[PDB]
Amino acid sequence: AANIMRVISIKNYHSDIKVIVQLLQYHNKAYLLNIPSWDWKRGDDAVCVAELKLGFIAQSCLAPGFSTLMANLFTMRSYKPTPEMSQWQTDYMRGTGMEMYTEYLSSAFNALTFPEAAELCFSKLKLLLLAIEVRESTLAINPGPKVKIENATQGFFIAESAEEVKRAFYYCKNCHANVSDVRQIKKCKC
Amino acid sequence: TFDDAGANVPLITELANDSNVQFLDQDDDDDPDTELYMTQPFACGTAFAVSVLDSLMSTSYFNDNALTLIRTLITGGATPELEQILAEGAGMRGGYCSPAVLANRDRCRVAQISLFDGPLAQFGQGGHYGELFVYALRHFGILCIGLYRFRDTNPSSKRYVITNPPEDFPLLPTDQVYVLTYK
Amino acid sequence: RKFDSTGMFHWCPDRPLNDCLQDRSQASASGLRNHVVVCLFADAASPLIGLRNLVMPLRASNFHYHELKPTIIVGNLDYLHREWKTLQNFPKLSILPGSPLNRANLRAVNINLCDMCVIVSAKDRNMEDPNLVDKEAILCSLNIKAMTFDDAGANVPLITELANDSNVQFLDQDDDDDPDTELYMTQPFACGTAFAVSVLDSLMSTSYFNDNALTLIRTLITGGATPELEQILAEGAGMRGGYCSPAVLANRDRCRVAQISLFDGPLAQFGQGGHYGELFVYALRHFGILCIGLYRFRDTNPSSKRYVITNPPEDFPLLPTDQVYVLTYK
Repeated sequence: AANIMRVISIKNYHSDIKVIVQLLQYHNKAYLLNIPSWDWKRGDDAVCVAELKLGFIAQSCLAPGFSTLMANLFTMRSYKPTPEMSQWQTDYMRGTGMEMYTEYLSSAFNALTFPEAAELCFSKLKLLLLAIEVRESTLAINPGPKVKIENATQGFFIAESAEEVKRAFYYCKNCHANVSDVRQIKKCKC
Repeated sequence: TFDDAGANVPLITELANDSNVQFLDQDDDDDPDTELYMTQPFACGTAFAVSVLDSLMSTSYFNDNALTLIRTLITGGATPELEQILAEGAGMRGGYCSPAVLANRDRCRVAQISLFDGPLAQFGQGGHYGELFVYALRHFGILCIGLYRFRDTNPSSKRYVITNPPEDFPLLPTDQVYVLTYK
Repeated sequence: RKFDSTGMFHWCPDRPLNDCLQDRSQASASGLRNHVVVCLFADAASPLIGLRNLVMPLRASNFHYHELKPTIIVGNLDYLHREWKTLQNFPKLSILPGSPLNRANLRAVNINLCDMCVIVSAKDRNMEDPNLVDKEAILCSLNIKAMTFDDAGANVPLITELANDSNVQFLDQDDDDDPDTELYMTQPFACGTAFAVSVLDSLMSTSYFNDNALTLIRTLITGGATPELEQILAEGAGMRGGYCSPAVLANRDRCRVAQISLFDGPLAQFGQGGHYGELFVYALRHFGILCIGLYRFRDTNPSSKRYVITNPPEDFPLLPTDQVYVLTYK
């Protein structure tokens, strides 16, 4: 209730501020959805920790460890080995070294299907593409062969840094197509 | 214990205070200096705690679309239209549906699959994660995002989770794969 | 028809609350239009606010029964049971039990068709720092204002009681306000949307300076609660009523506060660019209608908000959109 007041006060003072609010309860959300200038299409949002918690653990009922898989993608964490770690710890921690990142696909991806774009990202760029922004416009996850990539598509990636996903922006189907030392990929002449 | 068991029951437990995770398990080999995300019960997917959600505030701000993606997966598809329909206070209005809306039943789903048998088991027999990845996407549209592997490969049923393995990462027929799928 | 024993109010023999209680289907089935909605916020144990003081004016006997505004109260049922003993004598009254925030209730109540929605709270007026105290009323106001309806929204007429005056800044948008403004200058108060108990404080001082002025305000705002009625209620028997003698029933010719439009009818000639004094002299002379102020759109050049002008000058201009506060005998 106190945090709703705030958002009321902030929006009353100026409607066009992007407001992000933490909610401890789900049932409270419906109140702030009724605020006259609350607009998620404008980027306003509510982080309902109760809704999120129960969603994360409910996915674990569908796929046992998924809450851990998914929680690690959404916090900044550096990979930092030390030699006393077992195999499974060094593996697990490499997994924790991931975050999810967002970047625009280069023009070289244009008119591929999402399947070929994912194959190309994984095989050549060493990037795990999993979703794309489709033109209103909307997110789509693992979309089927019918969906073509289009110019300036935003892609959603799992990677160790923002520095990694850049490769998807710079890739060139002439200038980089055989650059096996992937860290060498940069602004193309072609 | 049970008739024709015990620690083989799959559990997930929410914790209010993170450091209590040390009590949740035995054969643990832990140290209380470990932060939650490195602890064996969290790495096995048995623990969960609200503290791991805290960077949802910051990630919310740095890329709004990422916060929509996590919601579209973890909720199973609670779109803002549903949030509005619930905010009318009438309860969750439903019934039969038109084919035009019912088409959305082809959403992508999070699923888990085993390399022990079926067409992928050939990769579980000492192949690599990239071979599996390229094959499964190409033949089924199944997109692989990580592995779930026994901690005791040499013993317990605990398994740890490996987000996004390297292309040349080895496989066992005991491995299970986290995947995104349409069927 | 039947009245309180002093003639002053319309009246009904006693009712169990279950005669006036309705569910959403019953409320939606009822043809509620041009009615009054009371959004009541209460906990079951919270203090009795005396809603009689709300209903009783809206049942003055100098209204005819066919023009009595129907009334529906949306609120906590257990609270309303302990209020009910005071209300049960009043006709055309009903209850929908539940939260006022649950839009459904508001739609089942035809909130979009009411002549006035009242937002009122029995919650503890000191329970937190003042920024939280009115949150129930503020959220309810914004909620109703944000709705939409089939063949709307901010066109719903509202009045909201506030426990803390400075919360009025949250009550409205397109506001152009400054927090340095005192309540009486704020747009929501000047429009008649806000009200707060602080504006009653000078009733102490005015009480002392001219007792008769305090009787005048009571005779208008109560609709005619004379000290004979106060005594009859103080006997604790409940509000005794029935049929009346013509000798007491004559008091149904009281003067009433009314509001009238210059958009059409015999006065519209003055609304077409005349002056308030021309209207005043004409209306008194032909109808005994005495004019005390205007209600005018703020956005004459846009919103339905209208501001109030007490006692305009003789040469004050008029618009056909103006509405006039008047005192009348019919």
